[PDB]
Amino acid sequence: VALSLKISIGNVVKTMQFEPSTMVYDACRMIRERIPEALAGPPNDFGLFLSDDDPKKGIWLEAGKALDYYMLRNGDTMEYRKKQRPLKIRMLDGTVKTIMVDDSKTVTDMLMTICARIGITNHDEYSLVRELWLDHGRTLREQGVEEHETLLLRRKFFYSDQNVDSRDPVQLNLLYVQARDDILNGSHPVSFDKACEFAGFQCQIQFGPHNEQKHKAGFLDLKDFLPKEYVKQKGERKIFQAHKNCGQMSEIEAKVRYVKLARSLKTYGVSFFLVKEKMKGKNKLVPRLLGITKECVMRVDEKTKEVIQEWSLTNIKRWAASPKSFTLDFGDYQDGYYSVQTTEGEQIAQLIAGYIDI
Repeated sequence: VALSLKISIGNVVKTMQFEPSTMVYDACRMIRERIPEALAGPPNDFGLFLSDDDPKKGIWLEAGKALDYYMLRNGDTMEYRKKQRPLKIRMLDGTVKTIMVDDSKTVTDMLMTICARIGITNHDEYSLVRELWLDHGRTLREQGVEEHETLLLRRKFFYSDQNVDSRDPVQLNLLYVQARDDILNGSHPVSFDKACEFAGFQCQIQFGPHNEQKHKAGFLDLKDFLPKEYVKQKGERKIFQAHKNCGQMSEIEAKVRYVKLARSLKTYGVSFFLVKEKMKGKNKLVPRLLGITKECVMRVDEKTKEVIQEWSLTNIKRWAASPKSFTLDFGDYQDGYYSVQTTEGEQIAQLIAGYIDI
């Protein structure tokens, strides 16, 4: 009724007899009394390990369990193996530190050990991330992480303001979809540079961190990532440099950065109309974007989205629509009406009237 188990240590294999109820912690002691190789380091740096052809499936025995918890049988082998191994962690400043960690611990337990060595007490404001997602309640080993891999130390993201809250993913996703769709469909006009910035975050959100082997030329369908007017361009390299610049940023940080970026623009929350300006004495017309808000009218370059002129709504003296044009009269504020060619004049006139009313 004794269990006869082969103990492997280095190149030694010695069969020892154990009662099936022997606690692992006592079994380790027993081994340390009999094989000098077992004394290579302190007891807490070693344990018993059952290997598997799949390295992911080898398991460390728990000190406080009995051997028979593990269903051990006569002729099985247990390895008395060092738990401590060196793990490369990327710090926040980009440098890489090599820290001794216990292979039998969960990611969470290691992270606590890691933080304490570098002087961080709030270990739960951090997570570890892999270099090509880790459950922090499982071990690195069982998740297929190989010992030569570097992990990154990443601070959990928190941001909130009057507009967005990183703690409420549902609401955040509503605001992100709205801002993104308005940008993709041209409702919110943006420069090419800003479109490509937005699309970098979009890539981060849809694909995760940039992967140079997979996220290569011709990977994106640019019609899904840029306003139409920018598809006829070399946008992909610009988008991927923005994507890359996101590093290991979480999906929620990326959404928050997208929404804040959209709200920072002069053009955000403005109702836009695509109109044309007549050029005196010439046939050409010049496209322009005309924007209206509760506080102002803006004249915006159709290409660059620069605001080239702006007026307060309180400066309008009168305004007039016809079936082909729309005209603003600013009276003594400036010399000359602003008139534009458009078939949407009634609708512009109506938006203005509504704002002036209040």
